[PDB]
Amino acid sequence: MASRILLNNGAKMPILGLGTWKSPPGQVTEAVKVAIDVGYRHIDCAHVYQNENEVGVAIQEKLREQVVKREELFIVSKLWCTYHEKGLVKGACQKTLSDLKLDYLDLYLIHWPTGFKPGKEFFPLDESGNVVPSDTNILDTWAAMEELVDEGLVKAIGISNFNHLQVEMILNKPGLKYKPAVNQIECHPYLTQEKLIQYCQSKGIVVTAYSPLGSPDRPWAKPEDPSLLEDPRIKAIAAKHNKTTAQVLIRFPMQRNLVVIPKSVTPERIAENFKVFDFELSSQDMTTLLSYNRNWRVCALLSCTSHKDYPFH
Ligand SMILES: NC(=O)c1ccc[n+]([C@@H]2O[C@H](COP(=O)([O-])OP(=O)(O)OC[C@H]3O[C@@H](n4cnc5c(N)ncnc54)[C@H](OP(=O)(O)O)[C@@H]3O)[C@@H](O)[C@H]2O)c1
Repeated sequence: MASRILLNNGAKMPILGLGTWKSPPGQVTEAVKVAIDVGYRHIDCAHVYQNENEVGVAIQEKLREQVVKREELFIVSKLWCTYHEKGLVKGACQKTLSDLKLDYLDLYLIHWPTGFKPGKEFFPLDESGNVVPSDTNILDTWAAMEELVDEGLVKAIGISNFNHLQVEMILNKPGLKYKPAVNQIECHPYLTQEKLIQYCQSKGIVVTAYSPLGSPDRPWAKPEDPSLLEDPRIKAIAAKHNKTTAQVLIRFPMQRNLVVIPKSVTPERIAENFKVFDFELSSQDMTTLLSYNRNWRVCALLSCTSHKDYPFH
C-alpha cells in the first residue's frame, strides 16, 4: 500500500504515525528515535501530553544526524482547550514549535471543539465536576487557526473529536478560508465510525484514527472493559494472516483510507507496528472487523458533558 495520502492542502501525509499520549518523558525520546530509524515519518503530539520537549529532542537529533530531512517528516500537534481565545492561539502554537525544535508544523489540530477558561490548569473544573468553559466558539477559533497558515507556522490545519454537525459548522463557516485537512477521531473495531468517516471523506477531509489498539494503558481502564488486543475473534484473523493482533488493528484503518497513529514506547513493538505494508485483510475480514462495533469510547471527555460544544451526545 502507498505510504502517504493526499490532503486538501496539496501536501502528502504518512498514513502510519507514532502516537505519544502517555509516553513517559524519560522514554519518549528513545521511542521517537527508534521510530524514525525503522521508517516512521509522522509523529502525533500535543501540548497537553506534557512531553513535546522530549519528542523534540529526538526529532532534532535525527535531523542533525541526517537520518531524515525535515521535508520528509510530518509532525502533528494540537491546540489545547484552554487556548481557544484569539489572543492565545499563536503563543500556544509557538510554544509547541519551540518544544518540538521546529519552525513549522505539518498539521495543527483543534484538540477538542470545547474551549475552557484560560489559565495554568488544563481542566478548570467547578464544584459539580464540570469544566469551566470559554465563551469562544469553534468558528472564531478556526479563524485563529487559519491565521497560523497565513503566518507560515503550520502547513495544514484541522480538527479533532468534532462530530458531524461540528465538521459541518466549520465547512459552513461564513468567510471560511481553509477547509480542515483532517479530523482526528477515535476509531477501532469497537467504535467503527462509519457515518462520521463517510461524511468527512465525502468532503475531502482525511480521517486519522486514534486509540487503534484500544488504548490498554489509558488511565481510567477498568478490568471489565472490552479489550481489542485480547479479543479471540481478532486474534483469529491475525493468526490466519501470520501477523500480530496489533498489526491487524493497524492495517484495518489503513484499508479504510484512514491515517492511524498507534502509540508505543517499546522498541520491539514500534518496529513490529510499522510492518503492516506487507499483507492485506480481505473484504470479508474488513466487514467482520466492522461488525464488532459497540460504540465504546476510550476518550469520552466526561468532565465536559454539559459544555455547549461537547461532541458525543
Ligand atoms: N486527538 C485526541 O483526542 C487523542 C486521544 C487519544 C489518543 N490520541 C493519539 O492517538 C495515539 C494512540 O492512542 P492511545 O495512546 O490512546 O492508544 P493505542 O495506540 O490504542 O494503544 C497504546 C497501548 O498499546 C500498547 N501497544 C502498542 N503496540 C503494541 C503491540 N504491538 N502489542 C501490544 N501492545 C501494544 C502500548 O504499550 P507500550 O507503549 O508500553 O509498548 C500502549 O499501552 C495517542 O498516543 C495520541 O497520539 C489522540
